[PDB]
Amino acid sequence: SGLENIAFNVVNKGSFVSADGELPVAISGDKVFVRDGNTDNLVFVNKTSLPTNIAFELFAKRKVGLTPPLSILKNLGVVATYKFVLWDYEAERPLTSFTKSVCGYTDFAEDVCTCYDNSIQGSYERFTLSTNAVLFSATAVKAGGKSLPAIKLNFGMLNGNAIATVIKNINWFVYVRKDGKPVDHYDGFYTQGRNLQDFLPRSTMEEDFLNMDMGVFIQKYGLEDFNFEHVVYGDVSKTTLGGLHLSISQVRLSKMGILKAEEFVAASDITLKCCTVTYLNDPSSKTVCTYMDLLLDDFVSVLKSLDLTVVSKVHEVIIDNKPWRWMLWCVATFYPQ
Amino acid sequence: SGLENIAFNVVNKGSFVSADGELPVAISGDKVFVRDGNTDNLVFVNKTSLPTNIAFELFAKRKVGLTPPLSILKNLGVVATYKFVLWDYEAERPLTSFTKSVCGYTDFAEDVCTCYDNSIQGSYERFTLSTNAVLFSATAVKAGGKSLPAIKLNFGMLNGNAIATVKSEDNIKNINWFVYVRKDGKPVDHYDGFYTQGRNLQDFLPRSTMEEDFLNMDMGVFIQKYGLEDFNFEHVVYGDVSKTTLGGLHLSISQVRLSKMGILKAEEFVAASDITLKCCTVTYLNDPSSKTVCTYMDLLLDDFVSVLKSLDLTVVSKVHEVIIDNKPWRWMLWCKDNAVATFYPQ
Amino acid sequence: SGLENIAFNVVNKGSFVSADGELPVAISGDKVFVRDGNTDNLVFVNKTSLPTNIAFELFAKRKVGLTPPLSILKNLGVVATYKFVLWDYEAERPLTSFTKSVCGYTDFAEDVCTCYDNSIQGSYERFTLSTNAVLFSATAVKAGGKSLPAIKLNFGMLNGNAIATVIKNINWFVYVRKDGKPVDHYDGFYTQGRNLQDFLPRSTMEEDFLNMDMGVFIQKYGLEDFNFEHVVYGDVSKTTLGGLHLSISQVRLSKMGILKAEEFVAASDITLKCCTVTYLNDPSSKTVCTYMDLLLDDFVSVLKSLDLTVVSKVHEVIIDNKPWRWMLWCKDNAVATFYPQ
Amino acid sequence: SGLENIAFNVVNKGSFVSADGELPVAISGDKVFVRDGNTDNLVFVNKTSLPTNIAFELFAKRKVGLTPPLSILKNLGVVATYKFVLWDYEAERPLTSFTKSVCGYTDFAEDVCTCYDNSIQGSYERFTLSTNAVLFSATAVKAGGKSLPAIKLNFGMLNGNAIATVIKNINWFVYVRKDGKPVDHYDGFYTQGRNLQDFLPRSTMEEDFLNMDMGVFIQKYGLEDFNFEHVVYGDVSKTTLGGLHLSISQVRLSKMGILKAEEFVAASDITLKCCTVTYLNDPSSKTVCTYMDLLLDDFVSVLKSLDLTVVSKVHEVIIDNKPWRWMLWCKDNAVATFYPQ
Amino acid sequence: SGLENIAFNVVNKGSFVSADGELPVAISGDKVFVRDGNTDNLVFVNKTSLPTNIAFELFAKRKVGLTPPLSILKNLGVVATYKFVLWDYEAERPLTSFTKSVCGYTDFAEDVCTCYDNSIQGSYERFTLSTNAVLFSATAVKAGGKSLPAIKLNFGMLNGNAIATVKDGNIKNINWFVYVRKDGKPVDHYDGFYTQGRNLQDFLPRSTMEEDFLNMDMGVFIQKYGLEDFNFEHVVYGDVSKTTLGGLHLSISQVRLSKMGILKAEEFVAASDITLKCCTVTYLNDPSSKTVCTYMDLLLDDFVSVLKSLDLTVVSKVHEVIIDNKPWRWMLWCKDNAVATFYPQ
Amino acid sequence: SGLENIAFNVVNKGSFVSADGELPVAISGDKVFVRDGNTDNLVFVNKTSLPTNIAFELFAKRKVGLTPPLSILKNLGVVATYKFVLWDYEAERPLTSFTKSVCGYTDFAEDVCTCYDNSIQGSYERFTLSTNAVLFSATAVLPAIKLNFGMLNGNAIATVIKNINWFVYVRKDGKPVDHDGFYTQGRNLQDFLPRSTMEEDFLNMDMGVFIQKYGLEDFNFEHVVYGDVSKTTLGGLHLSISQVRLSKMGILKAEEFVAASDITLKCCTVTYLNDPSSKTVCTYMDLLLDDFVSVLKSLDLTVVSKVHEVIIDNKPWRWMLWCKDVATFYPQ
Repeated sequence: SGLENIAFNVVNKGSFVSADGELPVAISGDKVFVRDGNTDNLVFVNKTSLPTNIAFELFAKRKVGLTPPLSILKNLGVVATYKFVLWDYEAERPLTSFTKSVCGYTDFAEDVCTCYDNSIQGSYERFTLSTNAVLFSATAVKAGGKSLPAIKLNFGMLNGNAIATVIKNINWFVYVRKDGKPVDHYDGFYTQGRNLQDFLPRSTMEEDFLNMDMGVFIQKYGLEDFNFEHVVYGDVSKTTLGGLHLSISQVRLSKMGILKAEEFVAASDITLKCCTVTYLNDPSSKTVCTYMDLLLDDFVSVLKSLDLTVVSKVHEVIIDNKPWRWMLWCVATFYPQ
Repeated sequence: SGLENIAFNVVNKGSFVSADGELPVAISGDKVFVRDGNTDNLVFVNKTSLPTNIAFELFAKRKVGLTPPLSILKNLGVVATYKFVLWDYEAERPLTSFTKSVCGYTDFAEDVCTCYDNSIQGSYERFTLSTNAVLFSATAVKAGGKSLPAIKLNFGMLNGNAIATVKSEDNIKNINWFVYVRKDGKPVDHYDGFYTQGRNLQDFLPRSTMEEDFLNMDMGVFIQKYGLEDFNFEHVVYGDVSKTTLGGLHLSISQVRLSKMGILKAEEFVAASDITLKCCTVTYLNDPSSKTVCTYMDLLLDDFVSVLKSLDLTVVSKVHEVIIDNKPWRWMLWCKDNAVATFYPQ
Repeated sequence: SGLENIAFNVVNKGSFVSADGELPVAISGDKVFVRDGNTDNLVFVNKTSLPTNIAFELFAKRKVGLTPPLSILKNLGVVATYKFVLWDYEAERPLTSFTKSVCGYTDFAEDVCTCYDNSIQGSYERFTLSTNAVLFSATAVKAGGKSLPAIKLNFGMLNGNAIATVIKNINWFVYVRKDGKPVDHYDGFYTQGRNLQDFLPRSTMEEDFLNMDMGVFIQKYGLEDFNFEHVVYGDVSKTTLGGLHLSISQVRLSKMGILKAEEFVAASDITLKCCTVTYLNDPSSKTVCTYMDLLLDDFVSVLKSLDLTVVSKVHEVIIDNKPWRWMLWCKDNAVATFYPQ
Repeated sequence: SGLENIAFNVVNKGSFVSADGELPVAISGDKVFVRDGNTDNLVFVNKTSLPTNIAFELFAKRKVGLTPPLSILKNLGVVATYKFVLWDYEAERPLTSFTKSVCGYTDFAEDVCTCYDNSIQGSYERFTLSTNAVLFSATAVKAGGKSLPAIKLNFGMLNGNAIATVIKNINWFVYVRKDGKPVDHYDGFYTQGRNLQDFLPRSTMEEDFLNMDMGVFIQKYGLEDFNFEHVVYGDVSKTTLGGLHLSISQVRLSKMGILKAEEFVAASDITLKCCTVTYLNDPSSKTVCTYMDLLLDDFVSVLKSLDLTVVSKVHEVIIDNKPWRWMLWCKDNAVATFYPQ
Repeated sequence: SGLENIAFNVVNKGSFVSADGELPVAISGDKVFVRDGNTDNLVFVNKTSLPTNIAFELFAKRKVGLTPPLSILKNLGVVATYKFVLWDYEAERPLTSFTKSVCGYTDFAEDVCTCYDNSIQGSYERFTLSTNAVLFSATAVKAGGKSLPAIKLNFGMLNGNAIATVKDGNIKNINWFVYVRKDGKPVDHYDGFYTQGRNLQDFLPRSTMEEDFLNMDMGVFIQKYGLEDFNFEHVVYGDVSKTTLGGLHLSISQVRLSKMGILKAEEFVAASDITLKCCTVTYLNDPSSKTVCTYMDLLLDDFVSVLKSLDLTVVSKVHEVIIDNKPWRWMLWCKDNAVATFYPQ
Repeated sequence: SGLENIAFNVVNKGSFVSADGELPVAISGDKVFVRDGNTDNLVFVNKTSLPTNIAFELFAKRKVGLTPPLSILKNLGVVATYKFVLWDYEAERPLTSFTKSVCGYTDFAEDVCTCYDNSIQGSYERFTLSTNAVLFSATAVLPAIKLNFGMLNGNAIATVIKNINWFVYVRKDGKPVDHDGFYTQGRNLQDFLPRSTMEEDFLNMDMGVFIQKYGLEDFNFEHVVYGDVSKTTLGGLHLSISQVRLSKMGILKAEEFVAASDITLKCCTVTYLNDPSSKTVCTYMDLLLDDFVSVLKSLDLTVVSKVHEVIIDNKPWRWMLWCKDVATFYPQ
């Protein structure tokens, strides 16, 4: 019911819970202070292009706890969100510049592609009545009796941290509507949204990839055909650095010594990452390294779709519901863009 | 209801009236924006050392309309105000950095000299029970029929502009303020001295007959009329452009009369409505002349003259102490021929 | 082709002419500097909530020279502008937060109500294909060689200044299209966009209003039944002012003495203005003073549309294509008070 | 003697030592630069609500090296500090907005509650003449001839880092005065001031709690009545984290997997801390997790003070010289749930 | 005591006099505050690209009172300035951004063209020994009894305000003398005309011709000074009759037009160091606009002098007239033994 | 050809490659945003005193990948650089306030000491034509500065099979030079790697074994280098590698007064948490351990008090010496 109120909620509850109360608030440049006793504590720092007080409010009104991965929602063309805001924790910014019934400043009028949270009363109804829109739910929408064509997710984010199923089940179901018309498209591959430091294997294959030597691993999974000498492992034997087009391959290399990734831009909503990687111990490096995080199993399966029977070609493979062009030689070198 | 409510009030009522409503607010740098439709408007720019949003709130909670002159309140040592802020429109800041029961951020717990508005409920009580305090009132505090001793003002400020009692000619208009002081759990027995009129160079209007004649009459006629021959206004007051360094220009009114006959520029080192003794660089273009440090105050010409007649002109050098805005001020006197050579402050 | 190109244009031409060249540009806080020789010159100071470099660019790409009044277009609900931006010189910002084919950062892909300039090639066509749009032109738009229905204006803005037809002819024609269809009805009056300092009278009445002793004016123009000595002229003999609901009333007063006016928000796109007014010489004030800048002629027109036999009537009068609630009080078959909001 | 002097001190000696010299200084926004040769170096970034140059000065004049823990002082009502500032290396600001004889801008004179350093000459004398004051010292104050009641601490901070007596002896004695009279006695427990990453055991019980399985440990210290598993150890078994109401329990948990804690507000002067804890390996979050850092020995001797014969209870426990409420749900001859707030 | 000391000087004496004292100072954004009692007063606002505390100091170290015109100094290639700064009061920035022995932050090592004030000890020595440099003086350098070649100005600025030599007795003499050194030796020749410092608002006539120009109906003026062969009703006086304005290439043209009605002029970049001004002019009462209007402040006498030196036969020619020690291109068109257009650039 | 062009390059290629095309750019305070779709991503945060947009430009035009150590180049008096920019990744500012043919705003007309890159055409020529100047090359050219180490994308790197070298040449007052000390390796506490088998031993070996093996018994390491937590005041830690070994045994915290990659003699406040001690000032260097030892054996045992001058990164440094006849060694 005001900035001071928002501050109170955040200082105490960590987010905006609608709780009643107020704290004195100072806005200096990109910083937000709240006065406690005789001194001011800095509760927020603005990383966005929005007015600080506003960016603060949006962050307070963010969806808290378990949340859907942002990368897909970005690709789906989402513009405004309804009665809530998705926070990109890496980028330290909201997923959108636009909002519906959240913040008087960011609130938006004209009809536009809009994301709906199914845990919010009356959202789903508004979804079906929308020409263009997206909806996500913890549970599969029933019409009628079994399921709807959807996007199924065994993973997601918890308080901004990459999370996934293990006995805990994490599930997301995404639905899409274009030009008045629902869609059955929905395929085939999705990024796991894991970072370098906190990376944990989500599969038994990934469990093995980090531990086993290249030979025993390759032999085990029958990857002998595909050449990992260059790609998917990476080679410091050369001054210019081979492979590392998977988030997971970098993780293995950082176990063998000091690996530094500096991304050009950083966001959790980006499907295809681009960084500059440097390996210190045997000093190779890659000025432009294009990578993305895939469940290794999902990646191998996309290798199965290939052949040694062409010299070169573009395969576009479908990830986060976009075409992504990968370039190939023969198997010798493989990589996106 | 907070910032967005304050914004609503200011945009609509011009100040904070405790009206109900909200406008979305943006804070960028020193600027306060309200969003009306598809565009943002600029309602405030921060001239203070406070957080932009706080300065804005303090400004909205400022006393509006008729207000007392700020200089006397400063000279009385007011640290904080109770349930109001006084805005210095010259300085574009509050009279104080501290408040009681106004803003959560600037509210101050510790015991200080506090100013009280007698127009506000509960103030007189807090004041008479206060060890050190100041109180101002638009009507005289009276123990029956007989007025308690006070600082008595026939002038004041209106929305940041200097006003005063006037006849209206072709019908009176009375501006009055009354100011009461408490030091060490006791009232003060008497108030004396002179008060500065708070006028500025552009908007200056004469508040007396003498001040009217000063701006109109040629120097001879004026001096002749008021019997001023011994004080030699020709230097001390009027100011002299004949030389390359300016004459006195020690009164606000001196600069006004001079700016009628040519181009006069005055740059103040610091500008505030609460400063009783002001300092500027003065420049007169038409007959180029300058004063790098020009110390002036705005005094009713009648009061300044009054002071002169209190002077012993037989003396060679003398340092006179003159009470203005309830403070002692130091003024240098040099005489010859039993007439004034120089009379200036500091 | 960039910030440096734009700076070159502004510093030289005073606007973006698409002319070729570059100057070194420094952005510090809300200030924009061009480096000339060994020193940096201050060019733009940013009064907007937009990024300092964007506000500069939009200011550079603003329509220069003669421009249409901003008030109406704001009321017509314009979200965006096509191949140009309109500058509000009072507000020191654009009329809109959005543009179409102007600036990459502010360019908006979706469907919103858009203002179109006819002088700009390609615009009229896009105007008629738009579901909701506005368009303005310096010349009438004819279908059958006979003019289309339009908002017709004898005045406007020149380089952020208020000018009028006066041998000098200034004309604007405004056309709206809402919900797939044009609009056949424009009724109302319009605000002249003048301000207190630069105010010039645009009629014979106005000239007379300013020069003539009131009551001679009251007589010659036959307003006796009207309250003007209160409702218009304004009354300084009381601690509270009254009247001053027209710009021109303040203008006549500022001539009589020292009149100060602080607007709560300043914009050239605002129809109904609000400010605190103060008069020093016979001290008087109005804390909330709502005012217009209507042609005095247009105001008198409204006064004669009134039923003076009433007690309290709230009239809705059309100004700048919007209804505006006005409170009338009558006494002895004369106006007691007439004011807005 | 001036901003440029202060910068000379900081760039060379790390703090303000009163050394003579000057360096050219640039204040841009929240940043402070010194010019060394042809380039500017960034000395300081301003995290405070204070003007950048003032925060830089206060940071320079901060008490350096061995310092008292800030939580007690904050809680004790401390307003101004006298001839020193205390820096909070977490919050990156001073313990106070006000000072006495330190910085001309922050220097404030009207009597208030003032903290005094005994290593600073003249202070004790000023402490005893103060109506409301606080004194701290590295050595006990005697009189007459024996001792004085005090808050005694075996731990402190060193250059913003948590340290305890461990062959090194670390001691602080804090004294208080209200209403012209000394403070009769001091009670309660004290937070250790440690943090999740830099945590070190201050006691043998703490060492064991970290290195031992439950029930080897619980058996050894005979805590069986108090139910530790759900109340302390922070079982991740469920979707909502349990336990984690002590720093040390969050430390033991971060050994077994990835534990994230986002604090709403960071300060080293804060007694009762509140964050959002996340555990990735077997996912669980406590959206609001209120915790303290208490010597585990001090926590247990709190538990033994409890009455386990009651069902619903609110216990008031004194920590850092303030009462704090904990809820005791204990059911039968044991503890069901014990948590603060 | 640096910043706090400088502040004490500005708040009290108006500039830095090397008085002793300290005031607590707060730098917030582009603003400089001093604490007086319980409140901060705002003493400075930074319009420069320099750090705020630095621009405050350079301003305090500005030359105060009577100062030389900054246009010539800029044109002469001045880069740094020795033991003083010159403040441009219009642009609210220094003339330089580089200093020699002024401010530790702004101070410069490498050899560059430097300006010297002759009232400052050590200055003339360094100037005569400089390979490139400029000197200015309130008094002529003379040897002996006879004055070396210089730039003689009877006008100048006073506290940022344009003043000039002026006259009931009443002579106030304003004089500046400028000396240049390029490539290890003096320049022997100074020619051309000089712009005054005047602005539209504070403008004052410096000659009888200018007084008459302002007070006289055109053609009474034109008759009196015999200007008929020149276009003055256009190309000087300026013409509100059409949509595009025209004329107004002199500061004094705008001034005269400014007293006949409402005239607005908005400069593209404002400075006191600029010889050739460029703005956008608008006349409200008879609506007219010159979108790009280039003009100068020239003694009307000096301009009339340029006109009479023109060849009135030739159809079109580019003229070069030297103003503020730089060549400026003026375009000429002659109709029949008379001016058609005469304009800068 | 502009800011929007630069942004395009940076977001895509990581630096300015001259590639064509543009992206929408927002400048707020010290932050630089590029608009991508419906959101603005934050590309750059300005740590310099330069205009935000300029600093961003200089960062983009920086030399990328393999670079020379800046310590030397600072000391040689380098003022402007020619058609390139050297970035200090620790200070997050460039090496100079000036440039020659790089950025229109930072570009400088007057003649000054100028560093040249020899992988840039027309450089060596302009270098030899220059009154005072500096040149660095990936290959030799003659008297030089031989460096088997350097920086890679802002990381301290060096030779081990991977060979990396740098050659530096100087001119002063219209003539070449003859140059000649040791050089700092530019490593940092966290990312430290031993570049010499001796250092490899220093970290991994207990003290006595180390001192006996390399025969350092005379001058006691247990004080001067290894560092000693015993006293309330730390002591030792005048080397980078000395702090790296201490951080192995517990919690070590250093706070530098000023952080730069171009700095030779480092300074900072050091603290050991596990067995508390602090050094308030602690000036220190990163020297190849072998090269520091070679300094010790140029020393006189027989003097009670001696002030030694040593050349590190082409600069004289005052080192303090007392002997037990061996006792105390440390700078400034």
